[PDB]
Formats: sequence, C-alpha cells, structure tokens
Amino acid sequence: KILHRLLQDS
Amino acid sequence: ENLYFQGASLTEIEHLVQSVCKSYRETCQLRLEDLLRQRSNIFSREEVTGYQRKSMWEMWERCAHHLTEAIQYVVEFAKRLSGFMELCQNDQIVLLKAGAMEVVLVRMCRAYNADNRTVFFEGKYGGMELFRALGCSELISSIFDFSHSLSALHFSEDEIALYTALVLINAHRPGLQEKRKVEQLQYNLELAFHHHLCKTHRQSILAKLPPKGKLRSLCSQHVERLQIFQHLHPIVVQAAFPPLYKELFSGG
Ligand SMILES: CCS(=O)(=O)c1ccc(CC(=O)Nc2cc(-c3cccnc3OCc3cccc(C#N)c3)cs2)cc1
Ligand code: NA
Repeated sequence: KILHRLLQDS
Repeated sequence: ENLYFQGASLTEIEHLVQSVCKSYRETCQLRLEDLLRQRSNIFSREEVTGYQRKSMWEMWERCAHHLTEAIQYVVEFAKRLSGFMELCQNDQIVLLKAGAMEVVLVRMCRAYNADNRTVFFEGKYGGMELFRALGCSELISSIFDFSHSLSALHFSEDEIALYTALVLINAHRPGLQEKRKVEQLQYNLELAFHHHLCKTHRQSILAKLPPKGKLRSLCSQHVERLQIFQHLHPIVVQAAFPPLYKELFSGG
C-alpha cells in the first residue's frame, strides 16, 4: 500500500 | 523505454555517473559535513544508561521509526535514478523491498565513526552499548562490524552514490518480471561505477568491497530479530510500528 503510494506521488 | 536499457557509449556512461551522483546528493538525507562536525558530540555515560533503561518495545519502536525515515530517502533516490521509473511497478516494488534496507546499511557507514566505534543516533554519537535494550546484540555488532569494514575503504560521496545505485539495481532479485531490462540497467550502472573508479585511480577498492552474501546476511538477521520481537510484543508492532517498515519487513 505505502510503497505504491510513494512511487505514484509525483 | 530508456537509453540505459540498451548498450551505452562512453559519453552516455559519463552522463550516467553525473546523473547518479546528482540523484544521491539530492536524497542523501544528512550532509557528510554535518555528520563529520558532530563526531565530537558523544552521548554521556548517563545518556547511554538512559537508553539502556528504556523498555525493549520503546527502543524497537524508536529504531523502526528512524530506519523508516532513512528508507523514505532511499525510495526518493530510486525514483530519481535513471531507468528506475521506466521499469514496471511490480519490478520497482521487488527492487525496493529487497534493496532498501541494503542501501540504508551502506549509507550508515557515513554516520559511523571508526576512530571511537560510534554511530550517529538521535542527535549524538553512541557505541553499540546504546542499543542493549533491543535484545539483538549479535545483529547490532554485525551492523557495527559492517560499518567499520566500509569505513576502512574511505568512500567518497560519489563512490557511495554509484555503489548504492548498484545495490538497488540487482537483476538477480527473485520476482523480477522484466529481468533482461534490469540486467542491462545493472550492466550500465556497473560501467558507470567502474568508470568513476578508473578515472579517480580507485580501482583498488574493487577487491575490498564486501561479498553480496554479507548484505543479505544482515537483512535476513534483521527480519529474524523483528520476528522474535513481534512474537513478544505483537500489538506494539501492529499499533505502533511504521506502516512502510511493516510493508517491507513483515509483509504488511
Ligand atoms: C542513512 C542516511 S545518513 O544521512 O547517513 C543518516 C541519517 C540519520 C542517521 C540517524 C539515525 O537514524 N541513526 C540510526 C542508527 C541506527 C543503528 C546503527 C547501528 C546499529 N543499529 C542501529 O539501529 C538499531 C537497530 C534496531 C532494529 C533493527 C536494526 C536493523 N537492521 C537496527 C539506526 S537509526 C544516521 C545516518
Ligand atoms: Na564512517
């Protein structure tokens, strides 16, 4: 969940 | 999808050195000059005792938070690394799940003072006795020994940048879907690292770098000690451990 969010947040 | 997913010329390898070093400088968390300056700021005997008197759960929680802070900078480094964002999301996650802690462990040598065997933790330098409440003496001394061994190489910031890029871009990680794309990116990052060592007459460190099994042993030890802690204080892990830390080391 967190990793997905961190990678998507630009 | 990216230039570094195919064969790169010398000029393109030179560009990769500059890009990797820039990505690292921008995500290094703490400046080397700030860490070096604070070497004289060492925890007192009273302060060490204070940490030793903390409960096992309180110390684990504090350590998990600081490690999570360090991992977040590693995630940013990955995002800025040439070719990483061009990989599929499965592979980005595979690489970060296996490599994030490995990168933090390498980066930690900058915060380690080989002269007095101390590490920068919560504003000051402390020896391994500072972590005695954790109840994972073997893991702590293994991390201190690793940092001591890396410190003996006298890494520059550019060397840490290139080496950590290689720690992260590993085509042998189990679960990679686009393995060939990762292999080519790894090959180019290996050329960038070795080119920089060649250019700065630092190729002598190649035979002195730790074997890949060394970083794996440390990460496996971490996962094992976390599991022991988890069995003893499961609600501490569930309620107070950072969500990212749990996603990486205890499958969510
Ligand atoms: C990285 C970028 S940097 O800019 O070089 C920078 C930025 C900020 C700092 C401060 C900081 O966070 N210090 C810290 C030191 C240690 C630590 C060191 C040695 C041994 N054990 C340690 O933790 C115990 C522990 C507990 C549970 C599991 C595991 C594991 N596996 C380890 C943890 S956190 C330092 C450096
Ligand atoms: Na050091």
